[PDB]
Formats: sequence, C-alpha cells, structure tokens
Amino acid sequence: SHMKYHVGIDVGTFSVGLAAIEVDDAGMPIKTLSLVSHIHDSGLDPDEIKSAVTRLASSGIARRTRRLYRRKRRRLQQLDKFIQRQGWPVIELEDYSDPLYPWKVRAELAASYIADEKERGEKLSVALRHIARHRGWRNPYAKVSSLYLPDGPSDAFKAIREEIKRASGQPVPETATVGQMVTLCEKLRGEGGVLSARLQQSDYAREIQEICRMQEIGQELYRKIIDVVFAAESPKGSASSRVGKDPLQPGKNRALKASDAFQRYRIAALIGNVEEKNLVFDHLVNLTPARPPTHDTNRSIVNSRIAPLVDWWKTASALEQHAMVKALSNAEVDDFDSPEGAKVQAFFADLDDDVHAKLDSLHLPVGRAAYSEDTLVRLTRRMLSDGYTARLQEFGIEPSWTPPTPRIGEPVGNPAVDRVLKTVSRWLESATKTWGAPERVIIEHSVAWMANELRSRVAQHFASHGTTVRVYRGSLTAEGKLKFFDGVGKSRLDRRHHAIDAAVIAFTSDYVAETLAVRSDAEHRAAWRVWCQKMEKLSALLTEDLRDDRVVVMSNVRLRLGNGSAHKETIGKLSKVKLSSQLSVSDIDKASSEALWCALTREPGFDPKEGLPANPERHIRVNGTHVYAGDNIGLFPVSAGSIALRGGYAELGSSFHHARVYKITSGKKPAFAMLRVYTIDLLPYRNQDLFSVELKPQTMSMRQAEKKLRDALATGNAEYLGWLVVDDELVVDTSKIATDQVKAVEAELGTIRRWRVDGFFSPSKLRLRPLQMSKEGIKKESAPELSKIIDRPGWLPAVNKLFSDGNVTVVRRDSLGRVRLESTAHLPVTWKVQ
RNA sequence: GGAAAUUAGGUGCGCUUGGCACUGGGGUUCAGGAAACUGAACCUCAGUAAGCAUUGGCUCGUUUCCAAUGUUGAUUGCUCCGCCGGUGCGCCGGC
DNA sequence: GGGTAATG
DNA sequence: CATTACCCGCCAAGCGCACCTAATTTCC
Ligand SMILES: [Zn+2]
Repeated sequence: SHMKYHVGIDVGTFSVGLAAIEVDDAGMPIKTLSLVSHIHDSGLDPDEIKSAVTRLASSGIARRTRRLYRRKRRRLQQLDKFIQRQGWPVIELEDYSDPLYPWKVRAELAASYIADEKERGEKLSVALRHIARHRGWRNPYAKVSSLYLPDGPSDAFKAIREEIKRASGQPVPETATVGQMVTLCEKLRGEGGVLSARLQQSDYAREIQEICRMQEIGQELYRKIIDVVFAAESPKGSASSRVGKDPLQPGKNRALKASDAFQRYRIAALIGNVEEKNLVFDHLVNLTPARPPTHDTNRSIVNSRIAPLVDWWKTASALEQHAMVKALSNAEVDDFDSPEGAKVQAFFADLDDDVHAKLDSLHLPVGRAAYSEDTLVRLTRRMLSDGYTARLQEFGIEPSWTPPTPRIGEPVGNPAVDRVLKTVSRWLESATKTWGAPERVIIEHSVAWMANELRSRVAQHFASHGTTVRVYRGSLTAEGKLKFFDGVGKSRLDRRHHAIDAAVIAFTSDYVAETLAVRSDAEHRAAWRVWCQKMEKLSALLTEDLRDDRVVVMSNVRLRLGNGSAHKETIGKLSKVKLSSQLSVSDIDKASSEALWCALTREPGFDPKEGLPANPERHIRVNGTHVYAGDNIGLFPVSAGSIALRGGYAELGSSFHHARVYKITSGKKPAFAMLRVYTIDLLPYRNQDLFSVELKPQTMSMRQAEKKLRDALATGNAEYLGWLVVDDELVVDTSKIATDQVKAVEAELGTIRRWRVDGFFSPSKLRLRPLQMSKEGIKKESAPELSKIIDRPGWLPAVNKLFSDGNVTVVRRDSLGRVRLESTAHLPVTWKVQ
C-alpha cells in the first residue's frame, strides 16, 4: 500500500502494546491502522502454582529425571552381568527371610574371611547389589578412577558415626565401615536416621575396599568393581552443543579460554592497547614465565608438580598437548578418534591410582572468547607484523562493522523474552505485507534487554528501507484526557491502555525525548509546538476507537496436544472389589480401565440406571483375561477423572486439551452441553485433527461428561457445533444471564460483552473473565465483586444457560487483530454458538 | 552508543548424580485383640508421567495384548491437512 | 492459578 | 442454577553454555 505510517511498541512485563497509525506526509496522524494489546503467559507452566517456572524449565527437569531412571536401570543390569561373569549368583533379597540381610552381610564381609568359595561369592553379590542402590554422591565430572584410593571420611560420615555413638552408647570411632555401624542398631531412611544422608561415594568405596581386604581381593578386582558400582555418565561435553559462534567467521565455534590460541591472543591484545620492534620481545617474556596477563594454562599445568604429567608436556608436540587441554577441561568431549586424543586417552589408563585424585585438584581457566580459534590465531599473526587497528585489515571489514543480528523472531533462550520477540516479528511481518515498511519504529520500556535486542534486530531488518528505530527509558516514556474503564487519562485496570501507550510512543521526536525526561533549546521549543499539534490530532482518533471499541486485546492459543504434565503427581491406593459385588452405574464409571468398563457395561444384567446387581455367577473377560466372581477388580475411589498408574491411580487434573460444544435436540427444547476432552484420550490420534477425533464412550472424557450429553450421543441427538480452547475470546450478551456479582461489576464498570475463556470449571460450567481487564487495576476503594469476577475465580456460567440466552460468538483474529471469518489455510475461525 | 580483553555480580537454562515423598511386591518386629484378624512402625526390591517409534512375538485385540531396545515424551501458543518461505525426509517460520 | 467435591 | 472450601509432591550437589548490569585500558 502507498500509505505511510509510524509504529509504536510498548513492552510490558506480561503485555506488548502494538500500534501503527497512518501518518501524513508532514507528520500528522490520519487513520489508526492497528491497535493491539497483546497478552502473553510469559512462557510459564500453568501447573507450577505461579512460582515463576517456565515450561522450558519444567520440561528439562522431567527430561533429565526421565533419563536418570533409565541410566539407573542400565547400571543394575550391567552389575548383574558383571557378577555372573565372576561365577557369582544373582540372588533376590526376597528369597531370604531376614529383611535386614544385606546390612548384616555388609558388616560380616568387612570383619572376617568367609571360608566357602560358594558362600563368599553369594554374600559378595548380595552386598555389592545393595551398595549400588544407595551409593552416595560424588562430583559428576570426577571419574570413577578418583575412587581407586578413596578419600578420608566425609563430614557426614563423621556426623553419623558420632550419632550412633550417642544412641547405641557403645561406640567404635575407628576403622568402621558404613555397614557395620548400622548393623548394631537393630529408622535409617528419612529425615531422622541418616540425618539427611549427605554421604559421599568415597565413604562407600572405603567400605568396599575393606571388604576386599578381608576376602583376599587384590586391587586388580577392587578397581574393576568400583568401575561398575559407581558407574555414571559424565557431563563433560554437555555444554559443547550450545556454544556460540564467531561473528567474523560464522561457521566456526567460539574460541575456548585456556587454549594456546586465546592465551597467546590475550596478551597480544593488551600490548596493542608503540615500539613496533619490541612488541614481540615483551610478548616472549609474557608468554613463558589489575595485573598483566600470561599464558595461564601452561603456568597452571607445570606448577602442579604432577611428575607423570610434566614429562608428557615437554615431550608432546604443540598439537598433541592441545588435545590434553581439551581432555582436562570440563567443557569438551573426549574423542578417542584422532591419534592425538587417543594418545592422551591411552596415557589416561597407565597412571597410578594416586595420580587420578591429583588431576581433579588442578584447575584450568574456564570461559569462551568472542571469536574462533582460526580467527584467534590469524589476528595474532597479523598483530605481530603490526604495532581494532590490528584487527581491521584481516577481514576487509568496513570500520563501522558491527556483528549482525538474527531475524526478529529468533529465540534467545528466555521463554518470556521469546514470547515478545516472536510476537513482534509476526505483527510487523503482517503489517509490512499490508502497508509496506513503516517510517519510524519507536520502542519503550532485565526486561530492557528485550527492548535493546528489538531495536538492533528491527534496525537490521528494515535497513534496506531506511527506517529509524529508537528506544527510550520507561521513566522518560511515561511523561491524557482519555476515558477508560476505571478512570480518566491513566488506567491500570483497562488492558487497552497498552496499545494506547504504544500509539503515543510512535510520535516521540528525539528533541522531544530530551525535554520529556527533563521535565520529570530554541529548536527544541520549535519541536514542542509541532508535537502538540500532532498529539491533539492523535487524541481525537483514539477516543473514537475507544468509543467504538476498536482497540483489540488478544492472546495466542495453544492447539497442540502436549501441554505440560498430563496428570497429577500424587498416587493413591486403588479400591479393590470382588466381581460378585453389586455395582451401580456410578461404581462402573469408576473402573480403572476402559476394557473393564466395556466388560461391565456389555453384561446382560446391566441396567442403565441400576447398573449391575450382585451376582456370584457373573463372568467377565478383560483383554482375553477371564475374571471370576471371586476375584478383585480395581475401581477408582473418587469420582474424579483418573488413570490406573504404577499400581495405584492418579487424578487427571486440569489436563484438558480442548472442549467441544454440542446442541442437544431432545424435543423438549434445544439445550447446549459441553465435552471436556482430556489430553490422554487424544494420544493414539496425535497425527490427526484433534478436534475431529471420535471419542468412544469408554474414554474418561466421556464418562466424566454431563450425563445428559452422554445419553444424547448414544442416540444421535447431540450436534457437534465447535470446539473451545483456553484463551479463546467470546462475545456474550450479559443482559439476561449475568449473575448478581457480574451485574455489580457491570453497573460500576459498564456492560461487559467481551469475555475470555480461562478454564473449563465443571462438566457443565465455564470459567470466564473480562477480556479487557487486569487484576492490578483493582484498588482498595473498589468493590469486592471485582475481585471475584476479575481475579478469582471469575464468572462461572452454566454452559446451557450461557449458550441458550447469551447469544455467544467465538472470535478468532489474525496477527493484526482483525476478525477472521473464513480461512483458506484451515486456521481457527470465528463462529456463532446457535 | 557499540566492540575486545579484564575484575565484581546477576539471570536463564544445560548435563550428570544424590536424598526423600507416593504407589506396588516382599519380609521382620510391634500395638490391640481369645482367635480369626486389623492397624502402625521399619527394612527390602520395583515403578516413578500417560505414552510414541523400531524389531520380534501372541489368543492378532474398536475391551488394541506381551517382550526387548531407543526416546528429542513436557521449550518453540493457529493441532491435523494443505500452500509458500527459509534451512539440515526433518526442523523452524508465514497464512 | 487450576480443578474437584460439596454446599446453597 | 450458583457459590464456596480445599486440594495440588519436595530438597540438595558441581559444573558450563548463553545473556545482562557496573567499572578500567585501547579503537571504531
Ligand atoms: Zn469365562
């Protein structure tokens, strides 16, 4: 389009004010193109009760924990295979009748020799498998070899040792293993017994060591046992995948600190910051001996006084010892592929058991450089042959060069920031592809990192079209006569003020920018006269849009199947009932599986009202498994939707993906019901349209549904009209269906016809809140009805009452806030409930 | 304003571990009982999202079974389908 | 904050 | 139908990648 306009962007803590106003050729506002107060969830996990935990954070904890249980099972499987290769038997502890049998064996093995070769191996296998389960803690980067010569007893070991001395009275504070202290007590696990059990793997390795001495087990096998019992993956190269990149040379990973490159680079940087001959002379001394810098890694390596290491350092080539640096640093992956690293790795086998612990005491510098190894070396070479100035000539980079920025929507790692970045990119792209590029983009308001990154990302994005981009401080930003919901001029309750503040921001001249912050030069005064002429012209446009309610308050919706944890974490005991018992319809709907529900509901004696009568001769098949009248079956003890899990059960919670809306034509009068679809009932149909997935009556979603809707679906009197999702926008006529507290809100604040879907409260009730309002605007002098409707729990209308007499329309919008009535791309579309 | 090296500090995540809690199997010892039995402490093993993918099986399941291995399973808010746009069939983005 | 279970 | 009480699993460890803030020397 040939229209010229300005763009104002207001960044809030949980909102984004987006504004674009058509501007005259001189600078006067003409028409408002798009006013949007975009609200976001800050990327937070809804199931974390507002402890400021994002989905990314909780996903990672679940991801790592899920792997932890897998890694723990692999260890115990490998230990059993290691025990069987030694001719020892893998005996289960439930075979022995003594519940404390593993503790007795661990104390017996650490005291005297065991005669029988069979009994000695059977009890060693019992003691080893037990220590592996509760094996204490070690530094994750410390390798197994750090335990071949275990360290002295930990502070926790000494603390527990004195604890038994007090409770038992008879102490042995000398050469006592963990097993033989505990054995004489005859409540360990928990807060009370092991006093939080802040133990160490070295303490358990010491117990294993003494067991090996008593059973005539040399170091050749003790070491091999320590390898298996204390096996663990290392977090060595865990950070190697998320390393930044060189701006000058994109494809190369950033240089690693404590490398011969960076160290020889670093001191070259300081001398340059003249004597164009004596540069290299000074550098020679600085290389090989605020304070001056040095080749810190080489100094740290030699001083270590590790006799076997120092011999390798001089004999190894510069490239060979470069691999030694990567292997010792906690940020690099050991390779075993190149010959160099294979030599370093081969050296890592022959060292004595006393050498290993000395390696962990050594500390190399940690960090990353801005450029990359090849660029690090190349500039020192060019630095040597010269006296920034040294850096310029290497790349043919025009001196004004700054490292480029990614696309606007490129995520940065912070979930709250990535919400804004992706939103601003989407809106500008929709704005650009409609009215072309803008003339000015002005951005306003820890969170300032967003605003800075926006300007940089936006400026490069619009560099071709010559668009000015500016940021301003929040205090300078704030420095009218508009009518909002709660007050005049200013408002914290009305969410439309975010777009209004963004509109004013699109018209802040830089000469006005000085005086605005100043108020909290002759030409500066000429600007103010032009400015007020624009502002007074702008004020009229927003009043109309505020009156016509053209300011759009909106948020995105989440339609994918995955949405946090799929059920509650607490597990409860199931209810077991003999099959011959009397089973009402309520009892059958509490069955722990769908197959059980089908077997019970397909019985001949089943009645849709009375259920199943007591019958000592009823026969039931569940997944080919026959169940007699004398067998127990599992039922949920609660009416809540749940799943059988880990022997017991767990409640599904608020894990609704979407809710479907039905019209029930029963002949009496058309009624409206609602089906809340659980996330779990859409798992087998992940690859389909979730809103068209045929849910079967056996699914929990169906059984938890309003009974009226269930009978209608079984007869064909329920018409699927559409689906709702959390953060969907509704238009509601509250004249006939508003509750008393809603009307009290509406009387004080005006009729509220735009509502937002915040939850699916009951199988028959919605959770709605006013779309354009925020809780922070509720003052102490306000009415208590506002806190009920806006804060908690909100308007909770019945689905049938709301849709029958509310004249409700579900409103979906595009990125510019415009109502979307039809879509070629099969995107969510506005529809009317009728 | 910005960039490099620095000293001080913060935020956000990444990786591997350590303890519990919960449910299930087992076991011992108690409390109360005349007993049958309850119930409580402990100890031990196991599960620790639901699932999805591959392989191989069964009684081959619209009551969707079993076993092994892997898992990015839960960031990226318009699922799926479709059309473009980048990217290393898939990922990201736009409608 | 969400929902369930339980009252008006 | 509307309204209200009450329910939700937690705590450590060492390290490293990213980014930001406040200062000093150069240089753009
Ligand atoms: Zn049968």
